[PDB]
Amino acid sequence: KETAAAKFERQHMDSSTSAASSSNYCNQMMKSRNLTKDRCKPVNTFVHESLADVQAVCSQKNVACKNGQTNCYQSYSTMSITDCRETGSSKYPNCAYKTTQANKHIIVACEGNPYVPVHFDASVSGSGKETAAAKFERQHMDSSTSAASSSNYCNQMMKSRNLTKDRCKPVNTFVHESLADVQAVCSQKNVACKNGQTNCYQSYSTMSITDCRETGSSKYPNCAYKTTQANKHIIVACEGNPYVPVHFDASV
Repeated sequence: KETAAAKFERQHMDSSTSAASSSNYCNQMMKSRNLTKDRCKPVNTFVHESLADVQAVCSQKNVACKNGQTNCYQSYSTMSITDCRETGSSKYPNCAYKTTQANKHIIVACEGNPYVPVHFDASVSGSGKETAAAKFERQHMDSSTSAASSSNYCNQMMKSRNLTKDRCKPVNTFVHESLADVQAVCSQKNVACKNGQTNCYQSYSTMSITDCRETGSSKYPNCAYKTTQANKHIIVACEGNPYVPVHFDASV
């Protein structure tokens, strides 16, 4: 009795190779992964990243699924993938595939506790205007973990969230709570923002957060950060309809 999570790993995870080696990669992989047992599965994608990196996508950019469901997520970073497309001459049981290597953003459907990938929805190339709300989630939300597990957390997250692309963002906080919990802050204690505007809100409760601050010797493009885990109230600026966070003002 294969779990949906396990099925996704069998069909879409290749955490053993950084990329497709041979034009026969798909020919071998589709067979070994049982995607040609009772029929030649026409098309399939394998992801060449750690299971951790792929599972992490479930806490990244929320997008509508092709089927209309709302539990799809697009990766902030492009990933190494291999598309497998059955050839025209392919004929079961000797299923034959065209192997195609690329680096694209992936979109996966997520379910469960833990919240993990259960379907592969699409791949995307990607300018791309970001809503203020989406930017807040990219810069300040890390629902994938309850706290920083090591001192390298910020080094990795500041990079993976694209906060070091052109320069090292000196200071940044990630919040380890549900998006619903953070969005609820916009209906809590109204306070002034640092800038004197009054669309800021302090969370009634303390929250698990990770403070990232560039070290004194950090120099682009070699961004280095000190990681500090804490439990503090957060203060966010909220805007729009739905009324959601668009800036991280402070923690207290």
